[PDB]
Amino acid sequence: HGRICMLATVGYIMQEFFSLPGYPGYTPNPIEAVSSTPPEALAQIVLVLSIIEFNSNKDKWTMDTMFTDPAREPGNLGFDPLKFGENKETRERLAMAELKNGRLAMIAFSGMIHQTFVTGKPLFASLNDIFSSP
Amino acid sequence: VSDMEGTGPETGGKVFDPMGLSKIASAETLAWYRAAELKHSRVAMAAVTGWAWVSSGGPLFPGYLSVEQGVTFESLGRDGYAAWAAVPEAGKFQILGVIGILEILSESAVKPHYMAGGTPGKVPLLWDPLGFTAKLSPETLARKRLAELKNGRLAMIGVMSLVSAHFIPNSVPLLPGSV
Amino acid sequence: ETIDDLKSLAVKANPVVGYWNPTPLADMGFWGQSQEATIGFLRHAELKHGRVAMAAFVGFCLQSNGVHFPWACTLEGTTFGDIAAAGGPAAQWDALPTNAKLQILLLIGFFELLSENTYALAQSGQKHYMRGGKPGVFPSLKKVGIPVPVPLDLWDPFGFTAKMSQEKKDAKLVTELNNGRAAMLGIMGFVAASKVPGSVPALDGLIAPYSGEVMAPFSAGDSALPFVEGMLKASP
Amino acid sequence: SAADGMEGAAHETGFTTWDPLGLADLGSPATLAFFRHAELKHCRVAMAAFTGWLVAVSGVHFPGLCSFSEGISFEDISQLTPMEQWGAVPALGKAQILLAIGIIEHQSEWKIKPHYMAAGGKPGDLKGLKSFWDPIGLTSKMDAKKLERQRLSEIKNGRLAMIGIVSVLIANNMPGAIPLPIAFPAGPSLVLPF
Amino acid sequence: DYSKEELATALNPVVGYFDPLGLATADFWSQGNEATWGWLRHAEIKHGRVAMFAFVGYIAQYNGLHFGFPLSLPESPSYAAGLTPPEQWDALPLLAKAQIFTFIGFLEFWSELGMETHYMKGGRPGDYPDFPKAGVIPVTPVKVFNLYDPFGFAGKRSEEQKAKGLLAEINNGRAAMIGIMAFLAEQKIPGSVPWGPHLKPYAGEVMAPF
Ligand SMILES: CCCCCC(=O)OC\C(C=C=C1C(C)(C)C[C@H](OC(C)=O)C[C@@]1(C)O)=C/C=C/C(C)=C/C=C/C=C(C)/C=C/C=C(\C)C(=O)C[C@@]12O[C@]1(C)C[C@@H](O)CC2(C)C
Ligand SMILES: CC(=O)O[C@H]1CC(C)(C)C(=C=C/C(C)=C/C=C/C(C)=C/C=C/C=C(C)/C=C/C=C(\C)C(=O)C[C@@]23O[C@]2(C)C[C@@H](O)CC3(C)C)[C@](C)(O)C1
Ligand SMILES: CC(=O)O[C@H]1CC(C)(C)C(=C=C/C(C)=C/C=C/C(C)=C/C=C/C=C(C)/C=C/C=C(\C)C(=O)C[C@@]23O[C@]2(C)C[C@@H](O)CC3(C)C)[C@](C)(O)C1
Ligand code: KC2
Ligand code: KC2
Ligand SMILES: CC1=C(C#C/C(C)=C/C=C/C(C)=C/C=C/C=C(C)/C=C/C=C(C)/C=C/[C@@]23O[C@]2(C)C[C@@H](O)CC3(C)C)C(C)(C)C[C@H](O)C1
Repeated sequence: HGRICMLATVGYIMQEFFSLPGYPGYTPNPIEAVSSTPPEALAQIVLVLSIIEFNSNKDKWTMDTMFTDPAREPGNLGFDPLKFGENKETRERLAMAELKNGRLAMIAFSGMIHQTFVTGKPLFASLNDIFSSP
Repeated sequence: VSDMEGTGPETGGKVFDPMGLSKIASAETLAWYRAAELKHSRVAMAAVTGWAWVSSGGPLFPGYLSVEQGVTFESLGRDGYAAWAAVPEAGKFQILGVIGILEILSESAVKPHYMAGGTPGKVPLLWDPLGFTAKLSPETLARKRLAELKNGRLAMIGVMSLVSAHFIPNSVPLLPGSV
Repeated sequence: ETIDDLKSLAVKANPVVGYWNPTPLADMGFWGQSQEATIGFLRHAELKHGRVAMAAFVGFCLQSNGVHFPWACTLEGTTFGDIAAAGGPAAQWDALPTNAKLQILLLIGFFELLSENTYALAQSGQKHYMRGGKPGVFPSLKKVGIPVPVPLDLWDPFGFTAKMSQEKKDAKLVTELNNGRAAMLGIMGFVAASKVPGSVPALDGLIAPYSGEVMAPFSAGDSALPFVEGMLKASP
Repeated sequence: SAADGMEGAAHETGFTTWDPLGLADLGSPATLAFFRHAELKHCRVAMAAFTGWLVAVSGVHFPGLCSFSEGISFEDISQLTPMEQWGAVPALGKAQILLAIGIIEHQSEWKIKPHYMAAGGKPGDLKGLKSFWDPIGLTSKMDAKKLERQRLSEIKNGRLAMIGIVSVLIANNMPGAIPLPIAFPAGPSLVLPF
Repeated sequence: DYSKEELATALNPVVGYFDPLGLATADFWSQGNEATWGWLRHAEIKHGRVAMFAFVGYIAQYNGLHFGFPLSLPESPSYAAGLTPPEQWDALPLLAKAQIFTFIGFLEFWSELGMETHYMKGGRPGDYPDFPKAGVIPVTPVKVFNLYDPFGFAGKRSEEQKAKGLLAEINNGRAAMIGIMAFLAEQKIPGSVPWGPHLKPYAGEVMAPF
């Protein structure tokens, strides 16, 4: 959840400002932009994430099934191309940092989502409206 | 303070600090004072030489300061404050930004910092590109450092004289009334 | 040549004044080269500056009076008399033809190339000046071995200083250095009188005025060559 | 830091490693080798990008037609702003340009068997792809000292070039970013492939 | 073969070895320095030979030196007057230029084929092979006279007198290359060779044969 939401917060803040050039159905408000955008885009995204989850958790989709092997660690899906984990001195720092930033990002994404629900405007537009003249 | 350069024969071969400002200064504070003194000397020497060359009817740069905005070096004014005001704001911005990048590079790139056990007011980044004082003897180099400090202090006095002559109508005796 | 050798030469040149060197140029390392290399470069530069000024002082003196050649340059017909009537010697120069200027300049470049060539200097019997060689040397244009021979060399065309003694020749190189310094000051005085009027008090009203840039070898008439019209317009 | 023996320490940062945030201390020597390889790739691509950007702005272009089917020519592509040229290129042309670049990348990862991340990697080294780097043997005349100097020059020029290409591509869209007032060419700062 | 500095000293003692690009120490196609040096030397010799040949041809044919043969039966299009030599080549019919290029292609093909191994692979640069014995080529019932010394005026000279000729060939070829490029630059760009001749203002890309 922390990884998903710390992708999601950056996506949320940067979708207000930047667009894919000529992408159909853009709206700075991502809530409205979900409906505005083509359904096939979101369908393909969900399909790709389903493939990723299935292949990464093959035969390990359940509490009893997963973590049967002792070497399996929580969150260690083997994703480390740059091999930061080979340096064991910084592994504790990076693990704690992942955990804390994921937690802050879950909270932050909830904040952005519900603030856009409240205001109807995108994140930094609402932030400016808060920090505007009386 | 008694071991630093800058003292000359013109003050009894002795230090000039009437108001005790060096007595409340540690090694780091004295290094900061020397760095500030030298940088002020450098800036004031360049400033006073430029002001004298411009306002003394000296040669000006050939063409257009801004070919698009339409400002010739001759039309700038040949008067210090007026010329600086007439310089485009973009030109002033990029001059100050280049100087700021140089200052940050100076602070971050001269190791043993002048406030952590380094020579005060030396810039290996900007000095003698070609060859000039990379082969001089350690006594003539000290003599020329003393000369630098002396005529730099004189340049401080001169540039603030020009500023006072500009603002106060006729404050300097032997300077014009339209500085 | 060490600074001791420079001092000895200065003493031989001017016994009263002696070695004057307020500049650091003899102390710096030019292009990251050594002390000997720097001193050789400065000494050869002094000698060449001298020699060129000595030659050009006589040229200015003779052409300003008018001793122009009786023959004619370009076949269509603009005699050396017409180039002389163009004005004073700088006016005569910048009124010369483009190809005449280029031929003079590129022959001088050829001579400079042969002067700095290792083979020609070695054949004449001396090394390059920045690499432990006698400054002021110009090699023979005979021993270099052009495919078609050359009758006479540049220095010693007919061997007037042939034989002699090397002590004598060094004593006359002292004369060369002093005369070259004086000639450089003299020609710069002439050209200053030509451009800035009243700049040389003795020669005020005696040297013809001039407006072109003496440091511009080509003129507006030579704008056909690339990047010259704009440079004439961009002259300071 | 781990980036001490690595070449790249310059004259403008003293002669010490410039790692204010300590990323070189993060991760493994394999991670630092990846960082060095990415630095040199961004360097090289930025030099190429700035040269191509200057070519596009100058308008110098190849003589001929990009595609005889669509009829688009180098001149018609040159009429647009530098970033719009990529949009103007034919789709199959972009596809095969990216195919060539991908093949080069794949061979760089594959045929250079002592890998940059692996031990004895030589992260900047892409020679080994025979006749890819320096086909004319221009670097053969040099020695180790001049080769090290030229590698440092590569690194400096490339860092400056990536700053420069970012600057020119962001100047017009973000006015007042680069202070020099000149008509930087219009168009997006970022473009998608195809 | 000849070492680079030795060859340069023999060619011009004043210049000696000169290679700012460092192509003598290059590795073209990853074939090795010896092979690539042989390639460079043979390329220099070929360029020089072609330049001498083309320079004598240029001076000959620019003064309207048309062969006595009528050539084309309707009309020799390039023998017409008011024609710079590049325009004569352009005015030649396409079949003529095509046949010329196939002939030069046969010559180049046989030059590459007949070698000790190759000029790259430890062979003398610039050595055109003896044409084959007799009948070992399609047709060729009699023989093909060698492109070098068809009448065999090559045993006349001695080994050192051939080395001298080789060095003179290289230097003359460099001069001829510069001369032809001077001629063409003067034709296309007037006054580019101010100290050279004044040729007609021919305006056509010489690098387009057809
Ligand atoms: C400034 C540049 C200078 C360098 C270039 C240069 O000088 O260009 C000069 C140039 C053009 C020109 C210019 C000018 C207008 C004339 C002058 C101007 O000059 C200035 C301004 O300065 C400009 C310039 C240079 O452009 C052109 C040069 C052309 C050249 C050099 C042409 C050689 C053909 C030889 C042939 C066909 C021999 C066949 C020989 C054969 C077939 C043999 O029998 C070989 C032989 O071995 C055999 C088999 C057996 C042995 O027993 C010995 C012999 C020998 C018998
Ligand atoms: C302005 C004011 O108020 O005051 C002044 C200041 C001001 C402006 C500076 C003035 C000036 C101009 C000055 C002073 C100009 C100075 C000019 C100077 C001093 C010019 C020397 C040339 C020597 C040459 C060409 C010799 C060649 C000699 C050679 C190559 C030889 O043949 C000699 C030879 O012996 C050798 C070497 C070998 C022997 O085997 C024999 C031979 C014969 C072959 C004025 C006019 O005074 C006014
Ligand atoms: C201050 C302000 O406001 O604005 C300023 C700053 C700001 C904004 C950043 C600006 C910008 C953009 C900038 C500065 C852009 C910089 C771009 C840069 C620095 C681009 C390098 C390319 C290098 C290449 C392609 C080299 C290839 C070289 C190759 C492939 C070689 O073969 C090299 C070679 O050595 C070998 C390997 C072997 C030798 O045998 C032969 C040679 C020598 C040939 C402005 C607006 O312009 C100006
Ligand atoms: C020391 C400081 C300094 C540096 C290091 C520096 C470097 C560069 C570089 C290379 C890195 C480039 C490529 C470049 C380009 C331009 N500079 Mg700049 N420049 C400096 C100072 C000034 C000043 C004072 C002015 C100025 C200007 C312009 C104009 C505008 C032309 C026009 O609009 O006609 C252009 C194109 C003028 C201006 O913006 O006037 C509105 C102006 O007054 N620059 N400048
Ligand atoms: C990485 C660089 C690169 C390589 C190595 C490479 C190699 C080959 C080979 C040999 C292996 C062949 C046989 C071949 C043939 C064609 N190439 Mg191609 N090509 C490259 C780049 C581009 C670009 C940029 C374009 C392009 C095109 C065409 C068209 C036109 C078709 C048309 O009429 O539409 C044809 C026939 C254009 C295009 O695809 O246009 C839609 C176009 O813009 N190519 N190309
Ligand atoms: C502990 C920890 C960490 C942490 C943390 C942090 C910073 C956590 C932060 C949590 C945070 C900031 C949680 C906010 C909740 C807000 C809510 C529920 C608001 C509801 C708001 C509601 C229901 C509003 C309703 C109304 O508007 C409506 C709809 C209409 C109006 O008429 C009436 C009102 C106004 C009432 C690290 C450092 C990240 C890692 C470490 O390892 C572990």
